Amino acid sequence: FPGVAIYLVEPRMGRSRRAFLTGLARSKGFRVLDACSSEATHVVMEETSAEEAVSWQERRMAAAPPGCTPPALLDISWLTESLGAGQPVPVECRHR
Amino acid sequence: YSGRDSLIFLVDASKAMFESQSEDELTPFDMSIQCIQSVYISKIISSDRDLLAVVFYGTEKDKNSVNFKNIYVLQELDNPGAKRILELDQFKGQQGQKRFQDMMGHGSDYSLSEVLWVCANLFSDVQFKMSHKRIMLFTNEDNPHGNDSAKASRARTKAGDLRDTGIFLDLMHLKKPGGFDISLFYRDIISIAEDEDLRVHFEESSKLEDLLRKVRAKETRKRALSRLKLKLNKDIVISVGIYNLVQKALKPPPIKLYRETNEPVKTKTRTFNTSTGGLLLPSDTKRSQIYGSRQIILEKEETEELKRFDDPGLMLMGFKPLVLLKKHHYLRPSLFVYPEESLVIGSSTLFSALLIKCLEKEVAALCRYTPRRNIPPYFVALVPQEEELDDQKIQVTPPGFQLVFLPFADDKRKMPFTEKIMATPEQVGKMKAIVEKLRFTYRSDSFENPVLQQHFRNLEALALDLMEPEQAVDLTLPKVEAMNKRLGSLVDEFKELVYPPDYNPEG
Amino acid sequence: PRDGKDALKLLNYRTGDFAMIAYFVLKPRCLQKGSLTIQQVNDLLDSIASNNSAKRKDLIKKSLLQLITQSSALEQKWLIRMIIKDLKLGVSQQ
Amino acid sequence: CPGESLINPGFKSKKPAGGVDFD
DNA sequence: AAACTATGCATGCTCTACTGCTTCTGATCTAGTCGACT
DNA sequence: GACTAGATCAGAAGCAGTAGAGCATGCATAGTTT
Repeated sequence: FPGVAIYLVEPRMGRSRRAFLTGLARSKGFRVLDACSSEATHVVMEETSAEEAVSWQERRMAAAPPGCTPPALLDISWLTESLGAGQPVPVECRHR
Repeated sequence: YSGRDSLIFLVDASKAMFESQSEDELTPFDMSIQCIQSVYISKIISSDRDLLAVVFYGTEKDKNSVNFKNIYVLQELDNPGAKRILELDQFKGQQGQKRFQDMMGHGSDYSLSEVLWVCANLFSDVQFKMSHKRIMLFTNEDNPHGNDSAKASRARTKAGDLRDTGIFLDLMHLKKPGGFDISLFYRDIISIAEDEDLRVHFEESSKLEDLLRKVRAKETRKRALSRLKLKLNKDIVISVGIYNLVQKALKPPPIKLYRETNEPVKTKTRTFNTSTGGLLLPSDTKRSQIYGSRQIILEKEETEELKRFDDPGLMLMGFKPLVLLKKHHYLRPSLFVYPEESLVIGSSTLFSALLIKCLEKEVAALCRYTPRRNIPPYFVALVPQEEELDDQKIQVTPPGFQLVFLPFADDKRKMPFTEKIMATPEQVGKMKAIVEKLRFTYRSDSFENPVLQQHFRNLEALALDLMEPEQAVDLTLPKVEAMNKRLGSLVDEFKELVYPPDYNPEG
Repeated sequence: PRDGKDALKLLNYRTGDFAMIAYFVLKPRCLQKGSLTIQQVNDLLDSIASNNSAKRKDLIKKSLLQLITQSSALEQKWLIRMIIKDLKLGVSQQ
Repeated sequence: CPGESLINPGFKSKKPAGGVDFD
């Protein structure tokens, strides 16, 4: 599934957890970008509130090209469910 | 006794305190500094939550809230630490004396009323509850105010007011060229004037020896582990408290620090699924145990509920002769059971009657013990314990019950069968002679833990940056030389009488 | 002391004026020669008034402590009378 | 109250440990 | 007959949790002073 | 009324002690392979 891009925020979940999640996603076929890039389409946070998420989105936009599609804020539940099912899961309001 | 103990070290800064009678002798100021340092170290090791202060009087500079003259509060009431010890260390030697003179000065006048006022102000600032208020006066001037009588009257009035407030005053009189005389002025200021403390002393006070004796063992205030109910039957209940008169001493728990900046870190444990990566709280997971080539799954709640037998407390079962109790059946350190009248009124009378009758009939109360909820019951014996006092009437054995645990059938282990060989009377006599030669009196506080003492010494050396750690003498090591000298030839005769010519015990 | 004789005398003054009781209490507990000039006393009273109008009591306590420690018994009595604004001398304003 | 510990009020002073001293 | 490995025991150190006692702190309340009004 | 300041109660934090599990280390004991 090269169509979709998944990025995990390092500075809020820890190095070991991020490495384990990336390894599991890679073994499951998902492609995870090690470094932040414009091609990212899904962003997953961990133990975070709405205010911190929106501030992170603003910071990311502050150094992003115009006329693009910023990723969608998602919770770790979405990633865990997608890994468990083995295929991408539809996004709902709770994940957003 | 609830609260904290606060102590203030008043040190005179007069000229007479900086003069040494003999070349190879310690000046009074250095002795006072050493005593303060020793007390600081002892407090750090034993009671780190106590408050200490250091104040000087008779100096040229001043530092106090009220802005009096010739009173420099070097350290206010605060918990002891290595920083204060290091700060005091810069006055220990002669160069330290010069540094102290330069920083503050010496040879100025003073008034004891102002000193006591500053001490009272320092005491009032503390916000924590203070069980004890104490001041110590390190001085060698029995007549601080001989020229003026109004100053003496003001000092007397201030000392009386402080005594009424509840502040203890102690005088650690030091050596004087002429001789200290308490009767002159300090009979009234001092809180308690002992009958023996009326003659002219030609040497420093004996309390300095006690102060210089470092105590490196933790002190714990009285506390009750549990306050349970003794149930003679379903409807007769009394309230008792349990205490641990003996408790193992352990090193303070280590703390995890960061290498770069010595900043404490926080450790977190988590459990995650391997195939999904999600985080599981300690309720999603179950418990398992493989018995009979099969898997048995129990929930956490059921596993905890497996241990529910009866409500916490002690339930009476009967009375057993003390002879049936066995010394070698030790299973766990014993506890102490005392009355507790707060919960139930009338417990003390029944407890006293039971203790008296158990002592009279030499019986022990067999009971079923459940310390906390969801803990399997145990079988214990309450042995009466009478009140025993020493020569000076200081209590050495309190009155109450001794709770001793009794082993179950699973706590005993079978022993290999060994044939019995009996020694002849001559061998037993020689061994009796050896034992008599190696006789000594035993006390419960005649030994110290080498590991804890060495740990404390190393910690102090590291904190104070001392040149080398102080080595602690181990009293638990056998005295081989003394034993060999005392035994004499008895060992050779015993070995000849018990061992064949070619035995080689070592091999 | 809260329950001491001096505290009971000061508090229970039959609300022999309070100034005399304070003078008697402080006579054996204060110095014999002060060092505060009129200007310093006026400045301290001005500070006390300004702080009272500003709703601050810590600095009022500090100023009162300074006055107490830098004054004799007679000076303290006269200062108390001035604060109470009941200075009686036998001669009227006229 | 003789024997009270000066350093720690409310606790009885403890004599230094003497180890073993043969009679 | 000798060497390697499975099995077990005894002990010290550490994370983790839980229960109970004591002390500190935030929150709920009456006396003194100035001021408003009538 | 309003403010400020005293004094009273109840909940939370610290600490002590216990229990369970795991790890590491060391040692001993017995079974299997060559």
